[PDB]
Amino acid sequence: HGYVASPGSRAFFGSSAGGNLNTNVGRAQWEPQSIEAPKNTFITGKLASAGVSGFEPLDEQTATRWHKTNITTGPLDITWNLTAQHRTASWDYYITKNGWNPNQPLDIKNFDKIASIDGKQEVPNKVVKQTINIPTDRKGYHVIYAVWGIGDTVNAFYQAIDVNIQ
Ligand SMILES: [Cu+2]
Repeated sequence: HGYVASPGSRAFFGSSAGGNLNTNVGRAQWEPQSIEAPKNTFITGKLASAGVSGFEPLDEQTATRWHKTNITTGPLDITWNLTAQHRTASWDYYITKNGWNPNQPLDIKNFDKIASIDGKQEVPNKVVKQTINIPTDRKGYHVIYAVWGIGDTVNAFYQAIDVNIQ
């Protein structure tokens, strides 16, 4: 169990630690760390919730629905907080393509992978800090999809992150 705290994930921003910068986020208000589903679950319109019961409100998609963190292209530091550390296989990061439609349901086919970090089947610390590169053809509202792949189960934790690239 874990979430991306910086830039705050859509789920994290639903919690008090995230400033309640997103409202009406279901279970994300209290447990943004709990978005767990089998690896390679990428159901269109169910990316933000990973199809998990109680997280459905996260799946709404419009240009203005969610709070964005202002970022630039180039290097971006990602910080996870893990409420329950687990042996780790992988960390993968995707971002929406230039030209994507922010008023349509999220579809993984409209993202590119932009980073992949081997967890080496080790147990990470409670705070995990990684740097990824944001491609320079992205401007404006984009969604980053951060996926923590568990080493000793068939599951992953899924974190949609709303950013404004300027
Ligand atoms: Cu867990």
